[PDB]
Amino acid sequence: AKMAFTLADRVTEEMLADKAALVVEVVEENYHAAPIVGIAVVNEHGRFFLRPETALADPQFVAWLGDETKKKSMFDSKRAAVALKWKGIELCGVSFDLLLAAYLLDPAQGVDDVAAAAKMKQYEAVRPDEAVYGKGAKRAVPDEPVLAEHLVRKAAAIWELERPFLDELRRNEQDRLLVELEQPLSSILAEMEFAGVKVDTKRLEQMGKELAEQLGTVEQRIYELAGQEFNINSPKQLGVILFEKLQLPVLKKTKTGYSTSADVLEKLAPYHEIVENILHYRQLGKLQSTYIEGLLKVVRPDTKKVHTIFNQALTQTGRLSSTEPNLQNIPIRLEEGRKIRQAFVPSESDWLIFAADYSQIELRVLAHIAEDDNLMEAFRRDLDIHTKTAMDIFQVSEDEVTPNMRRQAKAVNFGIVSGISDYGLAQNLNISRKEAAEFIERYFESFPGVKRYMENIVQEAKQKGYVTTLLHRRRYLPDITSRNFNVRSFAERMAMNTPIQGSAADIIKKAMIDLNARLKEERLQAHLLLQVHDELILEAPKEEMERLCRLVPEVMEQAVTLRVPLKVDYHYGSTWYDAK
DNA sequence: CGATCACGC
DNA sequence: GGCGTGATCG
Ligand SMILES: Cc1cn([C@H]2C[C@H](O)[C@@H](COP(=O)(O)OP(=O)(O)OP(=O)(O)O)O2)c(=O)[nH]c1=O
Ligand SMILES: OC[C@H]1O[C@@](CO)(O[C@H]2O[C@H](CO)[C@@H](O)[C@H](O)[C@H]2O)[C@@H](O)[C@@H]1O
Ligand SMILES: [Mg+2]
Repeated sequence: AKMAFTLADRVTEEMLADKAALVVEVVEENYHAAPIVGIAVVNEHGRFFLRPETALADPQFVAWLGDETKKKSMFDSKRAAVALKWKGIELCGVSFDLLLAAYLLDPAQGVDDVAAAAKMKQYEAVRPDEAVYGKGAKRAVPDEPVLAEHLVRKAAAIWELERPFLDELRRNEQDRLLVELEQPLSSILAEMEFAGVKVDTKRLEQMGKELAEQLGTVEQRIYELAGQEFNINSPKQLGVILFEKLQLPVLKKTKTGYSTSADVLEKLAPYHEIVENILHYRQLGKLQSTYIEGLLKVVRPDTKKVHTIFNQALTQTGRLSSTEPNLQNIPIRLEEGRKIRQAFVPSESDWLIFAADYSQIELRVLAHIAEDDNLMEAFRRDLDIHTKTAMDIFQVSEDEVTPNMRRQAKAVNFGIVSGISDYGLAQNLNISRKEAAEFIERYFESFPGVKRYMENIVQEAKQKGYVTTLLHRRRYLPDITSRNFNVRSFAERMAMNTPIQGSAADIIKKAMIDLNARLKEERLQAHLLLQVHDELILEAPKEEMERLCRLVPEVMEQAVTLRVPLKVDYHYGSTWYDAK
């Protein structure tokens, strides 16, 4: 069965043809500054394996990699591009990324290696990466003969699969989504990840010191009030202390026992002194374990930067995710956690952090897609949509919607369109099921086009087998025709939500591409650091801030044209905290 | 490795 | 209600 190839000792001219499938293998999951273990090239002239020490120290190979006119087809080009950047080598000319192609054709497939993508087209002449490298503790690069055969088979699969994938993308009207949106975005994400974000490590260490002390204090107080020691970090052990020893009322249950969630503890606070201590301990512990220790573990000691990886081929709706570290979930809502953001600083002296965010983008997207006259008029008047909803469902004037009311209208605005029930909304708003049913009815009376959207998009999903977003991303929903009610219900909620969340994802991706082009045209030093779903974070010289204040919102506001305006709020400052 | 919890959008 | 990461338990 073996596949024929040349195990080359030196780079030859026929390896540098103007179209090739290229594999630049990085086996460590986190590819930042990781080793490249081998290279395979498949082109019109044959199949080749190259040792990295050789190829990457060859001026002609290096020049070929960087020549935009020499076209390469790859799988996970970002991984290769970033690992090359760490070696001071530029990769250009990537015209097809099989990972991004498979992701667009069906995100549910969970494609995370060439073999899985190949399976989508009945191509099985390549092994899964896990079969070759093993997993976890057993993980390891095999001897050269086995490694080279594997890389060549992956390159040969990419070579064969480009056309069928591109054909199906075209049938799906996703060809531009790949070539004009996702692939250009991949390069931008590569730059952002490689740039990293600088952190004030001394500040983090200091916070960590103060957290460890307070943690020790609250822990003893807790054991003192409980009349005993227990593992506070065990919801089960906690439940026993709270509901069996101290006999606090059981306000909520989970599947396997008593709930001890923050919301429940908040309701129990009045009942006993131990409760406030538990919340405090949990708050401190989250900051310490997840954020302080997590960030300090991954900061690069030479530059003080952290380098996330944006997974561009994971979420079912077309969002990015962020890992190791996750820079999309740094605290902000509560001041204590928000202080962590003080430790995220500009990479150079006399630079500043600039943050821009798409105010209520999901509801603006809903207004556009549903063509609800009331929702559209509200955004055209630049009303605060949560206050306007508060006004409609509670039947009050603007002047009398309290902050608590706005927070509630938020819950209604987030929940209804995404398929919340009367039961769940009642839980959310701490009112009766019947009370919540009345608000939902009033909501649909106020926003009838939204009701019509929910009905129509579910009907369409049932008819076509999938739902789509503004720029033609798709999500298949086979469960929407399940004879099982609960299973089907989940699918109906996905049908209503995906087009909204996914269109918002399309828009910000396009804005990132538009933004980078404008920044380059203007020769600004400003560059992107992070995306957090509906916001973009940049750093730049202080001397560029006035230009950015006009440029960034304009670019983001103009990324797409909807039936209502896109609104962008922006702030800058000396740290991410201050960009508020 | 599923549950629970807590953080973001 | 939707989409994520990850700490921690058992
Ligand atoms: C906080 C929160 C956000 N989200 C999603 C939907 C939100 O529109 C999006 C952004 O969060 P928010 O910025 O809090 O929502 P918003 O922009 O609509 O309202 P506000 O003017 O008060 O900022 O995150 C939820 O789905 N559930 C939630 O509880
Ligand atoms: O390089 C990211 C890219 O690779 C995949 C697997 O093909 O994910 C791998 O890398 C991630 C980033 O380090 C890890 O979180 C993940 O566990 C690992 O499998 C794709 O999922 C991703 O798009
Ligand atoms: Mg907002």
